Amino acid sequence: SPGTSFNTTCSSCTCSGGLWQCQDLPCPGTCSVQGGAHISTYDEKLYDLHGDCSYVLSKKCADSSFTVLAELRKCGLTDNENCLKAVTLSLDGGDTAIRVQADGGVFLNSIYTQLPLSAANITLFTPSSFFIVVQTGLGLQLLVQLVPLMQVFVRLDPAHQGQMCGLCGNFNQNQADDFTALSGVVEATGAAFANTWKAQAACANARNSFEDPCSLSVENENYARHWCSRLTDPNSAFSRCHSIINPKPFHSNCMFDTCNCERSEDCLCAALSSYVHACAAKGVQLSDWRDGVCTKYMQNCPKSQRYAYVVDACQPTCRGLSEADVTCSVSFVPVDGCTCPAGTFLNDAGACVPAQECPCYAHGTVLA
Amino acid sequence: GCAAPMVYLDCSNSSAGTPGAECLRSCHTLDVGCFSTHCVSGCVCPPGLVSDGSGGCIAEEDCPCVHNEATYKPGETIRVDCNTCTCRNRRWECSHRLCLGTCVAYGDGHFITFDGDRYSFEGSCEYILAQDYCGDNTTHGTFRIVTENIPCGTTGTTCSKAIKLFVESYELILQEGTFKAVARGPGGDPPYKIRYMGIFLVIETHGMAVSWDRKTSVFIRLHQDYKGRVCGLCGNFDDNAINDFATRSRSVVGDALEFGNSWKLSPSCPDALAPKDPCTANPFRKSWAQKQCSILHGPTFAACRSQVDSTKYYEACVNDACACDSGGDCECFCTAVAAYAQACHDAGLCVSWRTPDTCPLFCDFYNPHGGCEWHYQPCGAPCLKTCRNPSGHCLVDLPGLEGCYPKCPPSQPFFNEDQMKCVAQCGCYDKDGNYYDVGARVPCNCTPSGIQC
Amino acid sequence: TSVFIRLHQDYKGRVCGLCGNFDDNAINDFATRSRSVVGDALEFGNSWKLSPSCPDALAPKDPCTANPFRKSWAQKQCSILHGPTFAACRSQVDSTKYYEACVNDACACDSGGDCECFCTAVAAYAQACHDAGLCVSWRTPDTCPLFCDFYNPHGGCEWHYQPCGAPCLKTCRNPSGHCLVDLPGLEGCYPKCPPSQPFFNEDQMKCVAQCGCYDKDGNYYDVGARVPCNCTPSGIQC
Amino acid sequence: AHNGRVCSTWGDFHYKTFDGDVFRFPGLCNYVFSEHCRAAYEDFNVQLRRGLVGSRPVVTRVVIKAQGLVLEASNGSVLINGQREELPYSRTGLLVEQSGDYIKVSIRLVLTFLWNGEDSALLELDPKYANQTCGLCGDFNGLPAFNEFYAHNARLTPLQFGNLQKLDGPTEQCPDPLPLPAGNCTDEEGICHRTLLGPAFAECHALVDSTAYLAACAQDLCRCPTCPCATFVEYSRQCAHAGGQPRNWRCPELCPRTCPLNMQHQECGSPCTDTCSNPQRAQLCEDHCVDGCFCPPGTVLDDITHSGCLPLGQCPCTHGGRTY
Ligand SMILES: *[C@@H]1O[C@H](CO)[C@@H](O)[C@H](O)[C@H]1NC(C)=O
Ligand SMILES: *[C@@H]1O[C@H](CO)[C@@H](O)[C@H](O)[C@H]1NC(C)=O
Ligand SMILES: *[C@@H]1O[C@H](CO)[C@@H](O)[C@H](O)[C@H]1NC(C)=O
Ligand SMILES: *[C@@H]1O[C@H](CO)[C@@H](O)[C@H](O)[C@H]1NC(C)=O
Ligand SMILES: [Ca+2]
Ligand SMILES: [Ca+2]
Ligand SMILES: [Ca+2]
Ligand SMILES: [Ca+2]
Repeated sequence: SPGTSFNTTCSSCTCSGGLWQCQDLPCPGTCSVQGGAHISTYDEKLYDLHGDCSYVLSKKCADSSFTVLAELRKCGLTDNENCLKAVTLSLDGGDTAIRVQADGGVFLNSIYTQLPLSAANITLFTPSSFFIVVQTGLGLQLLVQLVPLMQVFVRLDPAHQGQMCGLCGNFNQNQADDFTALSGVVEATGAAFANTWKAQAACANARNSFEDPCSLSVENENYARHWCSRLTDPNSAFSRCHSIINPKPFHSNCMFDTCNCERSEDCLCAALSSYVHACAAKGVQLSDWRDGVCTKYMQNCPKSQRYAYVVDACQPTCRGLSEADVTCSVSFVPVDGCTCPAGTFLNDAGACVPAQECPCYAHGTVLA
Repeated sequence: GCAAPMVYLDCSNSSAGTPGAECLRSCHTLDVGCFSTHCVSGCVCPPGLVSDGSGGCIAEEDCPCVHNEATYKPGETIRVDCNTCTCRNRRWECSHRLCLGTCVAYGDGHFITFDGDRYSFEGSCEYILAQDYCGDNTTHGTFRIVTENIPCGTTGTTCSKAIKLFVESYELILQEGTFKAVARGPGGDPPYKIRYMGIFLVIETHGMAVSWDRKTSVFIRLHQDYKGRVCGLCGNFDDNAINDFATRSRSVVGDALEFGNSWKLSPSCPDALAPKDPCTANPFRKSWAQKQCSILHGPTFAACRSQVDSTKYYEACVNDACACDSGGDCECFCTAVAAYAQACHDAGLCVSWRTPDTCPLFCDFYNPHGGCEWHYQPCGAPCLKTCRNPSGHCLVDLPGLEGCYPKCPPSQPFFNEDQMKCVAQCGCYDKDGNYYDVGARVPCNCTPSGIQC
Repeated sequence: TSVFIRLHQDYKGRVCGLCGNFDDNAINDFATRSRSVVGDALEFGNSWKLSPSCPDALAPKDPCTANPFRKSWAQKQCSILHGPTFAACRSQVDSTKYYEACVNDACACDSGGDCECFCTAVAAYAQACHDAGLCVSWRTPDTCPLFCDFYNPHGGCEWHYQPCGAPCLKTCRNPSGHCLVDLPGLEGCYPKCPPSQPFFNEDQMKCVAQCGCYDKDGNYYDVGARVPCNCTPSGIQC
Repeated sequence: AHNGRVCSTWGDFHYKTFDGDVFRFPGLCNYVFSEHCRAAYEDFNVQLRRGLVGSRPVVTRVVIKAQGLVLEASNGSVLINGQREELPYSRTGLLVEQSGDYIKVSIRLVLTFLWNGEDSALLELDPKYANQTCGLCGDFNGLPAFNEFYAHNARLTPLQFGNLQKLDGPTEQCPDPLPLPAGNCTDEEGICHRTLLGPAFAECHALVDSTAYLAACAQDLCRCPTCPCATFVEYSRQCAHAGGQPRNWRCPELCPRTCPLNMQHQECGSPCTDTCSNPQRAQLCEDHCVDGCFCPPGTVLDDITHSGCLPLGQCPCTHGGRTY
């Protein structure tokens, strides 16, 4: 009706003048590398990258304030079977380094560091067992997925808009300028642009891939189709997001991954998780989407923990309820994963107990 | 332990962490800045110079420029879109000529908006492909382009299109393979010019040139003036492709179906339903489709695949060859490939696929009894010394595009479209654009001057 | 997909197979392997299969009935046979069964390659007209085009589409210019080889001055090349 | 003839590529037995799965993908595009049959796949597929010893080579066969040398070298002693395919074969058995020797009522499906 308004997560529109008067609320941009090969830039220019090197994923190219680096490694017999293997946030002109590996190990200046950590305005913590959040004060925030495989999501405070460089593009709301290399000309294809951002000159240039992995094995075809079709099903759990995010690139990603992945279940569940997380980024809460699929990620949970479809904030710790927590005031898009059940907290031993079983910490001294 | 000026470097003497041969100053890594936790021993150019990557050494002011899976020496030139660049100091310096923006609407409903966006919308009613009649005033705009999908022998899958080029108070209907004129407003001189560019009808308006393949492909090229002030199904030309799905009431949606359903001319028309994936519907075509569309991955299109991204063009080709289950298959495949052909043509290349086995184009037809002006050119002349344009100049100089043209000799130097031949002297075009021979009276006679009395 | 076989009158009555027995008696041309004249086409075809292991073809199915949604298109495409393009030939060659064939073929090709089906169905009638008395030229740019500029290299304009080709071709393989079984005109494009380059070469499809050589198996080489003797004005000599 | 357009798989995991190589590879998963993989669009994709019957090495499933047609042969049954079909099944360009002792799938202008049903499997490929294939059958470039086993300029062992051309199921993780330790036995009694170098394959010595086949015969002798004739059968097939005329080597003790009462078991019989339905099919045939049941000369086959091979003047006629 006239007088009504509706606000998207990125904009707000009022029904008036017979039209929609739309203004744009601030929106933190979001780059991502999914499947180990596909890249969604800040300008939302999806393109696949089959590379074997470390690539400058994103960098405020006026200076060297930060440089999020991604190392992508070949993982199979074929040259287009890739996996993300690390995420190396280089900082202060390389003076600081936070390296999130693929198994979850996080290295601060090449020294193993358990999580959470909080120093130099940098906060590292695991919202759940599936994700690692590296919240820096410089403006950006990294959110790295480990389970089932390694994917990265980079969030930018909109102030950097029209300033960045690297693989994820300059963040200027223009999809045609993303391939602007340092030579001032837009590159043609994805790989031609990426082979300008390799870290090491000795790396092998990426190549363009037309060979659909789906055409090779018929059983791979039937399996991948029968499951990845759940994306585009209008009756499916994902359907709620269809009217916001077009699921066709996600379906193409799921097809390519599963038909090419060695543990094609892993890449299938990774693609479905990627679509779910992108939809939650837009502001849709997909729940109970793992019906008869990807349940081995429910079962493998660490003892005393349980899966949770919506981890929308802090991991509830006993230390925090004792003496507060600087880790736990960070806004991140609600990710899924294994967590202690609500009302329960994890003690320093890592086990999960209710509040009554956990000591209060005064001066860091245990008090039953 | 090397031969060229580049000398060996070993990490045994240096403390761990120094930049080894992997962090070698090089024409690529001189600029980005190398990262590595491990030193490597190897041959590295002496300080002050970098390496070409082939064991040589080069001054840093002569590093080859890399562009599109290629490499260019300093002093070599390239052409990108409408401008030209030259390689200097690992950079490209390009002229600053404005480049004509391009909308594409072809096939079963594939659209490439002005801002580079791509989507598929299978509508049936009349849809506004472009217009300046949208803004805080709709009445300060000039032109308007509507399209809708004609079935050429039935009421089924699309076979051709129909364009309604409204240009101020005029109107042109592009259908069945020719044009018309339904000028209803002021009866002055036409604000458009008409040309037969190869296998295209091309209409110029001094700032906006339309090209129709006469079957189903429409490519529009706009001047930079109209930026941001257009709308319809080619986006709003704002160099921002995320918001190009802006409906009638300017409420950017994430779905192409609603974006299309907004721009239907008649609100009485029913909205298009969910498009259904073609190859799934007709699996028995699918295999053939791929075999036909594989032309894109073959050595015919080897070079262009590094100059234009062809993933989406291939997907459109396969979907169109799968969809055309009611007849006219070669036309579907031909136009799906020819959109990529034109993209290659516009980027930098003169690609000529068109094998007699694959999408042939009868161009001997206009040859009269051995007269051999009519030759097939993969990239045509920018402007044609046509019968209608005796000057030889043009308003919107379009680049090369496929089609066969007459090499009109000096003895008969006028290309006449209405008869498609090289002739000595032209006739006359009235206000509506009908043609007559010299010396013939118009409903005044025809002379070297034209229609006079 | 079309084969036209033209025999001398010598072989009359002594041939067999799917082209009948050439006896000027069309009723009994359905003579199977054991010469048991049948009133059915399926048995006559099933007789002449090379390998008896092969399965017999089942009942052929009427195309247009099978796929009605093509039929209209097919007719609109096949209506070319009734239009003024073939107005003259329809009085010289009966075109009923040709039209039925065109419609059936354009209805049948539902898996891809429709233009080829329609083109060959019409081209059978085109050759019937060509042999009868008429040089009919339908082949419009909209309808069954034939790329013939292709073999024209860089503005060379020998290769032209003639609706009825010369009875014999002065080919590279036949430098004499004579022919054994003089076929009449038939569609396609031919090169107008000029006196400076009066030899049409098929292995490159071009008018050239001097020809190369063909061996016993029929492979081609440029002059001055040894063969697995060299190539000379004589040819393969040693 | 079919000089180097053949690859084969027989007996105790013995693989022979197009260009003449032989090697044993005891894999037990699905493998890309051959595939058009150096073309913009692939024409054929034939894969093998090798398994165990108690202890016998067998082929348990073949999946031929060609030009949009899927053909899964397993469990004595054939699946055509996902549907079981009764032999023979014929279509434009395709025909699958129970011809002779095997299952033969011929995709005209593409391939000819013979599958004996338990252990043997042989591929004939068109000459136009040279250098564009890749798989256990090799590259079809004609050079045997130099280009199959160089993975980025490094030479591989047959175990590694067969492991490169591996393809897991969607939910399957099949291991790799750990190398077999040293052998024993060899040809102590001399049966392999006596037969292979004997009279029968005399001219076969002029076309196909027997060294690898001698080794394989000895190695099979190390396995069960009712299964040493697989290598002789394969050598007969290869000699016939090169062009030479193999001679009858089978004796009532050397893996005896049986055929119907009027049909004799021959090595190198004419492939096109004349049969008084087409009693002169064998006139101008083009196909090399083939093994199987055949008829004594003069009495063509009777395919009309299957009374065995019958004299030309005592076999029935057919009119409209009626037997006379
Ligand atoms: C979004 O719109 C709703 C509905 O009018 C409103 O209640 C809410 O406050 C809005 N959000 C804002 C203004 O941030
Ligand atoms: C945060 O950043 C500021 C700015 O460089 C620095 O001075 C400070 O030490 C950092 N840490 C904290 C806890 O403020
Ligand atoms: C083959 O299929 C039959 C049923 O058709 C089944 O009984 C048998 O176990 C299968 N395997 C073998 C080796 O016969
Ligand atoms: C076969 O392929 C290889 C692969 O590069 C190539 O080097 C060689 O020239 C090819 N030879 C033939 C005869 O095809
Ligand atoms: Ca951008
Ligand atoms: Ca826009
Ligand atoms: Ca007769
Ligand atoms: Ca080789």
